Amino acid sequence: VTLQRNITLLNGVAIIVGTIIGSGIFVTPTGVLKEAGSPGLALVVWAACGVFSIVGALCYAELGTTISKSGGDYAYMLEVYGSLPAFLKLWIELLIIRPSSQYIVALVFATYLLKPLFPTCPVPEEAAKLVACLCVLLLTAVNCYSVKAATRVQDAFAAAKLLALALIILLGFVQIGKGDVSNLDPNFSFEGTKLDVGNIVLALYSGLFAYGGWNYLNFVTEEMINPYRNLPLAIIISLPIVTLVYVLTNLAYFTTLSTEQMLSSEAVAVDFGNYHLGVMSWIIPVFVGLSCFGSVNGSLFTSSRLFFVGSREGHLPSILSMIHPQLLTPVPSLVFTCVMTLLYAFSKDIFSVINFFSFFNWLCVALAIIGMIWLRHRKPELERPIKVNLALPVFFILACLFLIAVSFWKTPVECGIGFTIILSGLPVYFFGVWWKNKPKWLLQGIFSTTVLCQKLMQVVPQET
Amino acid sequence: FTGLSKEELLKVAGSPGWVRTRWALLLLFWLGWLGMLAGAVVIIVRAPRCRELPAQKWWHTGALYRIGDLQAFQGHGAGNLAGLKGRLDYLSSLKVKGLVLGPIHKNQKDDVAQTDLLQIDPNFGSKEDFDSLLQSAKKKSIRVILDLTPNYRGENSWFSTQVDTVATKVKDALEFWLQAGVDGFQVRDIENLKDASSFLAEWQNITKGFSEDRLLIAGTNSSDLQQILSLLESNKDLLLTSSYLSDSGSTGEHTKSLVTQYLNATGNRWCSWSLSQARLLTSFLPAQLLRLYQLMLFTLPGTPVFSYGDEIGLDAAALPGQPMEAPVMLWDESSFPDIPGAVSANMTVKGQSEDPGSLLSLFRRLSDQRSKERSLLHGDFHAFSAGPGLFSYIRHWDQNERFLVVLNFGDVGLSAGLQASDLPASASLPAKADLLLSTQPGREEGSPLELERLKLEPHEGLLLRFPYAA
Ligand SMILES: *[C@@H]1O[C@H](CO)[C@@H](O[C@@H]2O[C@H](CO)[C@@H](O)[C@H](O)[C@H]2NC(C)=O)[C@H](O)[C@H]1NC(C)=O
Ligand SMILES: *[C@@H]1O[C@H](CO)[C@@H](O[C@@H]2O[C@H](CO)[C@@H](O)[C@H](O)[C@H]2NC(C)=O)[C@H](O)[C@H]1NC(C)=O
Ligand SMILES: *[C@@H]1O[C@H](CO)[C@@H](O[C@@H]2O[C@H](CO)[C@@H](O)[C@H](O)[C@H]2NC(C)=O)[C@H](O)[C@H]1NC(C)=O
Ligand SMILES: *[C@@H]1O[C@H](CO)[C@@H](O[C@@H]2O[C@H](CO)[C@@H](O)[C@H](O)[C@H]2NC(C)=O)[C@H](O)[C@H]1NC(C)=O
Ligand SMILES: CC(C)C[C@H](N)C(=O)O
Repeated sequence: VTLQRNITLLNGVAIIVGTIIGSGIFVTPTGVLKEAGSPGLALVVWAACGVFSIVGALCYAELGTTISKSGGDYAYMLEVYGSLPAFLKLWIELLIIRPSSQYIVALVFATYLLKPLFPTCPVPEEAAKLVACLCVLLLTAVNCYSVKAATRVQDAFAAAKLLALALIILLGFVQIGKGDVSNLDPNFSFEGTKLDVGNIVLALYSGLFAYGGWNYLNFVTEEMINPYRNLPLAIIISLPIVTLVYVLTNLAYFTTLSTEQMLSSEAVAVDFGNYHLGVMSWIIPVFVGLSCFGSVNGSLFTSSRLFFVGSREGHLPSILSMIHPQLLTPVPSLVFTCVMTLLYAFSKDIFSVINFFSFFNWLCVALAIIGMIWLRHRKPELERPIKVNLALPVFFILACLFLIAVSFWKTPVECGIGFTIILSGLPVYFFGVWWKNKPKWLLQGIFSTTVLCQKLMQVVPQET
Repeated sequence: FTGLSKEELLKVAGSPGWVRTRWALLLLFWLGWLGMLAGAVVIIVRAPRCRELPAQKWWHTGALYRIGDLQAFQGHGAGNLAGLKGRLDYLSSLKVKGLVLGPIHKNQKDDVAQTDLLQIDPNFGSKEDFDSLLQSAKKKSIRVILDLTPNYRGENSWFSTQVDTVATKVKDALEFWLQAGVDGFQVRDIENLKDASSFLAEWQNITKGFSEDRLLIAGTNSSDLQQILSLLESNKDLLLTSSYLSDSGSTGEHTKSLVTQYLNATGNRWCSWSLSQARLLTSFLPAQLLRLYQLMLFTLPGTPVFSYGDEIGLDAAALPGQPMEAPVMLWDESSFPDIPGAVSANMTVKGQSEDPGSLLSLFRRLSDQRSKERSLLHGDFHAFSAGPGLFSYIRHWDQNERFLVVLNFGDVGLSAGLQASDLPASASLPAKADLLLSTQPGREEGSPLELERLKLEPHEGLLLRFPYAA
């Protein structure tokens, strides 16, 4: 009663694009410009983020080819280091990191979808929250209904967002070719905080956030046809296209709007559409909303698969990782992800906090590469269809420590808080995994709850 | 592993009640989703809408700069006008949206025949340099306004008896300079011109017919409100500057009455706020009131107009020998080698360029706030009563960040002594608001201060800011 083997190369490429393209391209430019000022500095920062993401994606493709198990970035650490680090990562993964990206993307989609109705006066927040909740509910419903439908939706929305970006690039090129210049030729005029590495890493945080989701295909592996050939091919097809699209869009943005008006603005896409169209200027917010819809739909699938694979190792209750007959879908995992995502609606502005815990997020990746090189060194027996030349993982980890050292040199108390949060998973781990021969009254209670959920949702244990 | 197997579930969960419960739960979920969508639609429709976009012109955005004479502005070697391109960075720092340029047409004192409105004076430069200046200004996004006073050298600016010939020549120069590429026109001493109202109406009609983004500036020395209103009978899109607001030197309530009466008579139209037509700020005010007037002019609902050198508080009485009409600009400590005298940083451009408590920094901050804020751009005006010598008003457009300005014209300290008396309920002032700046250093920034017991120092200005509320 295995799940399926249905994801093809095109489906994986579409999933990557949809996930990688969500709302960062339409929001993070303002923050990265305020934190860099010089358009050339912003462009080179985005290029550095792109090449770093390409490096990481290649290394993760190598690792996934080596270990053909579902739920990447977590199965590898479990294989290499043991049980404690894996559960320590997963405990905060299922609380903070995962049920925050979906909510933020849904909120951005809701805000941008209602922009034409309220062009000047800001939209009410309650309506945006309701629209985001409706979007999340509909997406989790369609994901639970089937797998092929989710893939078709992902491909359709990826095509839509690619067409939108192509139209933006064409408009920018037409504006450039009309015979008008800007501060692009005399760039680097201001170049502030050139020696201040704090602002540099602050801008790099937003740049890396805009590049997030590049490793989500490793979560859904063991479910795609012929992974050994399809995975690296999909990654190398997808990543450079994303980098090129991002840099071209950033270049096309500056040719229309001045630096001061970009910094003072709040919706650069809306201003670009208004300037270049005047009438029928509502297309851009609609396309942004569609892109965000596709991104959150892509993220939910990977989150559900990650929660599915983790529960098979006993780190999660046995009610999870419990497949459904007839249609093969992990209903409890999707329901849990949806209910956890909705729980963040009872919060104030969260974007300022999204940079929190990024240090640990990029730290776990570094340990994964260390585990990969450890396995490559001390275990020269596993069959490796793909082999990557050295000093590429070395450069990746060196960049990781360079990025992690600044987070300790500056804002240290804001790291110690949060670091205390990640360490708070020790008591729950010792209560739920290490502990054995617990008092029986809990045992039949959890058994009865699991049986009740079993009967209510009519699912089957993972027999095979 | 911790629950029923496949066969056990198949045997147990086969009762019709269970499938009925599942069907009911699915239906309940779908109707709940539909109800949530309906509630979202209801909350969308029952909400106030955005007000409007006034679609203001280019000159509604920022202040205007009156260069006037060129020799005094750039000191020695200022004959060539192309040298003003090296000063454009200073204007960009001042972020002014316009530039009133002095008369350049040929004029030999009162010789009407020897007065061409198309001939550029050789000492000023040539046509090619003028075109280069226009191109550089367009690249820097600064418009150019050129003055066409028929007699900028003689005592009578309108050539005395000659009225028809000068009218025809300036009428031709209208189209000539409009096709040359100018962005607006300015005339002065209209009060010394016979039946000039028809002339201004015709010139405004021609300028508007040529293009929609053009301007026409008029200047008179009449401070009579009735005379100004009469001059605006046949024209409503004309910017007129006069000495109406100047020559008062009295309490703040007098200025409040003057401004309120002008707004009431005009009808809340667009106006120009300037002390005079060609005079400096220091020509009518003491050194202790320059900052207060600078703060007041940048917040009134209109287009502020300043003369050259008044952003640094230049004074003509000091450094004697400089004519009051065209005092020399004090760029740096060596900007006036011809006349030795007082040299210090308090009165030099580069000297005040780094001082945070200098006039130039306050001018730059006020210009940025005026040019970047929607409420200061095209907001509303509402003035309420205050203490004996206090001027207070608020600005608010639709829903953006509101602004509150309080000025103390008195020379003694006093409490706020203010009441709400606010007509717009949506603009009602709360008890908490932030502070932006004050003319007298010694106060903090960004602290939410109670709007009830404000203590005002002599000659003090405030910039209270509070967010939109219900
Ligand atoms: C001024 O221009 C307008 C439009 O080209 C014309 O007159 C306007 O419309 C009526 C009809 O003549 C007048 O009563 C208005 O006063 C004019 N509008 C203005 C002056 O703003 C006509 O071509 C021109 N008229 C004159 C007297 O110059
Ligand atoms: C502008 O200043 C001049 C200079 O005093 C004054 O103009 C006077 O106008 C009256 C009639 O309008 C005439 O007697 C003379 O033209 C001027 N009187 C003089 C020179 O004694 C007046 O102060 C101002 N002009 C105005 C307000 O129209
Ligand atoms: C000038 O006087 C008042 C000052 O505002 C103008 O407005 C009048 O006063 C009340 C109370 O402030 C306003 O609410 C009304 O708009 C006006 N009341 C009337 C006209 O009865 C007034 O319009 C002006 N008087 C004029 C132009 O003759
Ligand atoms: C800078 O500002 C003015 C000129 O820009 C000057 O003010 C002097 O202040 C001293 C003491 O406060 C007094 O003697 C007079 O008020 C001014 N003296 C002179 C000679 O102008 C002065 O140059 C500077 N102000 C200072 C130092 O406070
Ligand atoms: C981490 C991901 C949710 C970010 C995604 N690429 C977006 O910009 O929407």
